[PDB]
Amino acid sequence: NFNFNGLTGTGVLTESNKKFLPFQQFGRDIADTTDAVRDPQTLEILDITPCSFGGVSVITPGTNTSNQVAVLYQDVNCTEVPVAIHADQLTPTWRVYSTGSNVFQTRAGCLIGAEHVNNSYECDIPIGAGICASYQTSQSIIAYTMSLGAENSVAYSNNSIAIPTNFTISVTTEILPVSMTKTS
Amino acid sequence: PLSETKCTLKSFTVEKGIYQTSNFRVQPTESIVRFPNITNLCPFGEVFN
Amino acid sequence: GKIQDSLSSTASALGKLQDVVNQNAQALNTLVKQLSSNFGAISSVLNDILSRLDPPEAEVQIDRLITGRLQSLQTYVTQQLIRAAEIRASANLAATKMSECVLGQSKRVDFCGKGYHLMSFPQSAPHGVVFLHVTYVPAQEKNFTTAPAICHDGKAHFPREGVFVSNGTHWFVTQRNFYEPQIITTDNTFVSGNCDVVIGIVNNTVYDPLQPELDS
Amino acid sequence: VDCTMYICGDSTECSNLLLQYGSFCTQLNRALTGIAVEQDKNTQEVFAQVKQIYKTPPIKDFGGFNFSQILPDPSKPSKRSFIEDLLFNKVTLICAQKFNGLTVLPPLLTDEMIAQYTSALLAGTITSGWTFGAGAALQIPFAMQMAYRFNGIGVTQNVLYENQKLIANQFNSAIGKIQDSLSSTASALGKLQDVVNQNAQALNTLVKQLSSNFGAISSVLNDILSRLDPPEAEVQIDRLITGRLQSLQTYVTQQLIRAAEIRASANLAATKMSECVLGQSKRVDFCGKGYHLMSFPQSAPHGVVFLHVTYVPAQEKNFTTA
Ligand SMILES: *[C@@H]1O[C@H](CO)[C@@H](O[C@@H]2O[C@H](CO)[C@@H](O[C@@H]3O[C@H](CO)[C@@H](O)[C@H](O)[C@@H]3O)[C@H](O)[C@H]2NC(C)=O)[C@H](O)[C@H]1NC(C)=O
Ligand SMILES: *[C@@H]1O[C@H](CO)[C@@H](O[C@@H]2O[C@H](CO)[C@@H](O[C@@H]3O[C@H](CO)[C@@H](O)[C@H](O)[C@@H]3O)[C@H](O)[C@H]2NC(C)=O)[C@H](O)[C@H]1NC(C)=O
Ligand SMILES: *[C@@H]1O[C@H](CO)[C@@H](O[C@@H]2O[C@H](CO)[C@@H](O)[C@H](O)[C@H]2NC(C)=O)[C@H](O)[C@H]1NC(C)=O
Ligand SMILES: *[C@@H]1O[C@H](CO)[C@@H](O[C@@H]2O[C@H](CO)[C@@H](O)[C@H](O)[C@H]2NC(C)=O)[C@H](O)[C@H]1NC(C)=O
Ligand SMILES: *[C@@H]1O[C@H](CO)[C@@H](O)[C@H](O)[C@H]1NC(C)=O
Repeated sequence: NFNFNGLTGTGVLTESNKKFLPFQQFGRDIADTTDAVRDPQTLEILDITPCSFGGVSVITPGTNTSNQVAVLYQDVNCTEVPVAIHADQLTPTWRVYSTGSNVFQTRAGCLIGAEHVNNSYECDIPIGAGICASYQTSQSIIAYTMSLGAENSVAYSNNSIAIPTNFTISVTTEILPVSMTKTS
Repeated sequence: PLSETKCTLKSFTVEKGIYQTSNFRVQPTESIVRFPNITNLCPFGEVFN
Repeated sequence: GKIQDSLSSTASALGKLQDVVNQNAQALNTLVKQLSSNFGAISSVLNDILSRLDPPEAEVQIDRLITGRLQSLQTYVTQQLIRAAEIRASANLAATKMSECVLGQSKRVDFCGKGYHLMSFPQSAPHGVVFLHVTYVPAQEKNFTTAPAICHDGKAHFPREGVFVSNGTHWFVTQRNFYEPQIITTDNTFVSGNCDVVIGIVNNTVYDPLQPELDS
Repeated sequence: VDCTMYICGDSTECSNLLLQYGSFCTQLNRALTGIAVEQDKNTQEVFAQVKQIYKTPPIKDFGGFNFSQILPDPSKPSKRSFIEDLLFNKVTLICAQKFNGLTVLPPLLTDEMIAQYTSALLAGTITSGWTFGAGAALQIPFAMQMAYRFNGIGVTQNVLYENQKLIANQFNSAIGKIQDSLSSTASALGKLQDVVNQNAQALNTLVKQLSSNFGAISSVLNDILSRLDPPEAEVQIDRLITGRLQSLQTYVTQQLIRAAEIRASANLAATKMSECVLGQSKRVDFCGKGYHLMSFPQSAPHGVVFLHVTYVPAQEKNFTTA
């Protein structure tokens, strides 16, 4: 919590390369929010940013199938995750999910409890940034990059065609809402 | 976290998927107050004593 | 039978319609919960304010409670209006699907289900409709050699309706969506100019159906 | 939007005061999550219409037709076509707004995956035509595909084979002309740029609304907490909370309306892809102006571009008829 000549705020101070004018004291962005500050005791400029901030998401398969779950912290490098939740919860359970061997970093954020693998499968539980987690393997939660599909190189040529021999009469169910309860 | 998900869903069973349970923020580690350095021997102290 | 079994076994098949219902239900529940909110007032029960507090301050307390409840109700009504617009769009889509699929055959791709649409069977459901889109779909495909046209009598020939396919030795004309090879004849082909302008044209004989009759 | 943080900002007293208002923040968060899921579903529906990731042949022997401008370029780091690269470059604040409780960036599908989906759709349309859009993909020469489309629009296939070279040259010239028009004209992508600008303006207005006192002594909770004692700081914070909550409700309602509009646009785009891209559409002026033949999908930041190809009469001669 920083106070600079009444400029009360909270954030992480860091060295700034901005060249403030001699008379200039505070910095601002297009949003009209402080982004830099000058130390009143020395001609130094320091940036201001939110501490870590972020939502927490639980990725879990069907409870009747398994109990272990993965924890995703949004847009935060894993190094800050142990301090992100203060690690002051009950000694088992949450403490395990705050740090461990299976820790992965992605544009979405930091994932814990999911073992990253090179193999790509269909997106089971979407996470983001083209990354999804699946419970399939002992069975454990894994995270991977969802595969858009199976590669199929069509044998194209300028003098060859493909004609069906038999067919299939498929039936597909399409469900569409038509109305809602007439609440008054 | 499973119990937090159950709370947010208000149910004892949770289906496969990802659920946003809550938010988190790194609390202020310490409080820092900085004001301009103090001028040398202002007349205020001269007046007293 | 397979779709019936899938619907019976799969609980999430109707997840769409149920979700809608659930959404509405949830909203209703939320509205009721909004009646148990102080909104800065001393209490959330009008009787408590009326009894404990005298009219001079009970007036402002009830005004605050009324403002909070009215804001909650307006938010709920706006959400309901947005959801009703979404439901109207869905119902218009469903009516269009009923008209173009059940009452007729639609040439739109992936509109009346996946595949070459044939017909659809409407079914009712709580606040929703289900379409059993029936679609012809190719199952097994065989690859052959094809040419854009045929030059039999020094003139290019093009299929009247179909494509010229050919296995190892012989040449045949078959419909695009089914492998039904037929003998190439002038009946199912038409000529257009010479055969030195088309690229990829091949030599072949177009049997004349009149030749057996001409001989007699 | 972190409703509690945006309204209060690590103010315990403000959080306690807002707790008396019910769960408005809960509904706002639910609506925003639903909007995000809606956007993800729209993107999936528009771009996940191909069962398999079809790949073009190593040699582009398409009877003179050129698809380099629309096909992926291996040389570039990102496997994006020239037109796709131009669209991405032309479209260009948000990253400098994630300070007051905004998390925007993470999409379900990255630009690379959307580019791969578009490439697969293009490969299926070129090598297989519309066959891959209704079952197993059946290979066919592109010249024969154009012949089939000409027959479909009511023109005998013989014209294409008689003027295959001319038609291919015209198609290449049209592709080059549209590429040049997109490069030179900055208003070609007006819709996507306008949507992005509207979203950025809405977010900026929401952020700036925190500086409005809404009838309070000050717009910063610390000043009210310090200068004013709790008996009056409570009412001041309540007034500020009411103002901020009203602003957030208005912003969320506008976001919901815009999300509904975007869902309608995405449904239209998916219909066009199903009909214009995965098949031949008989609808007039639906897949471009003129007798539609085929379409080429291209990805752009938060949008799609269809290069609708249309046969159009050019020279008309008058004759007597009975
Ligand atoms: C083209 O594809 C269709 C689609 O399946 C084929 O029809 C099916 O062909 C199989 C193989 O001959 C049939 O299985 C047979 O069933 C009988 C009676 O149960 C059984 O005694 C045989 O031992 C064999 O298992 C199947 O009944 C038949 N129909 C269906 C609905 O699957 C068709 O044969 C393929 N070929 C052609 C030229 O159409
Ligand atoms: C399809 O059939 C036609 C004839 O029915 C083929 O055209 C003929 O091709 C032969 C092969 O060369 C020609 O013979 C010789 O060609 C040389 C070079 O052009 C020329 O200098 C000779 O005087 C001699 O003509 C023949 O002239 C030509 N035309 C005929 C027979 O009327 C055609 O080649 C066949 N298509 C394909 C793809 O082979
Ligand atoms: C404000 O006053 C302080 C008083 O200490 C100054 O501190 C100086 O710091 C530098 C190092 O950067 C030392 O070399 C000097 O010896 C310090 N001065 C004294 C008197 O000890 C500080 O520089 C001043 N800042 C401004 C902007 O005037
Ligand atoms: C389709 O592609 C094949 C393979 O390249 C082409 O075959 C060539 O045809 C020309 C035409 O005179 C010959 O000069 C070449 O020697 C052929 N090359 C080979 C490797 O066979 C064919 O012309 C193309 N066009 C079609 C099939 O219509
Ligand atoms: C912080 O996050 C960035 C990217 O999110 C990463 O490159 C960097 O290494 C992280 N630093 C720490 C100390 O976690």
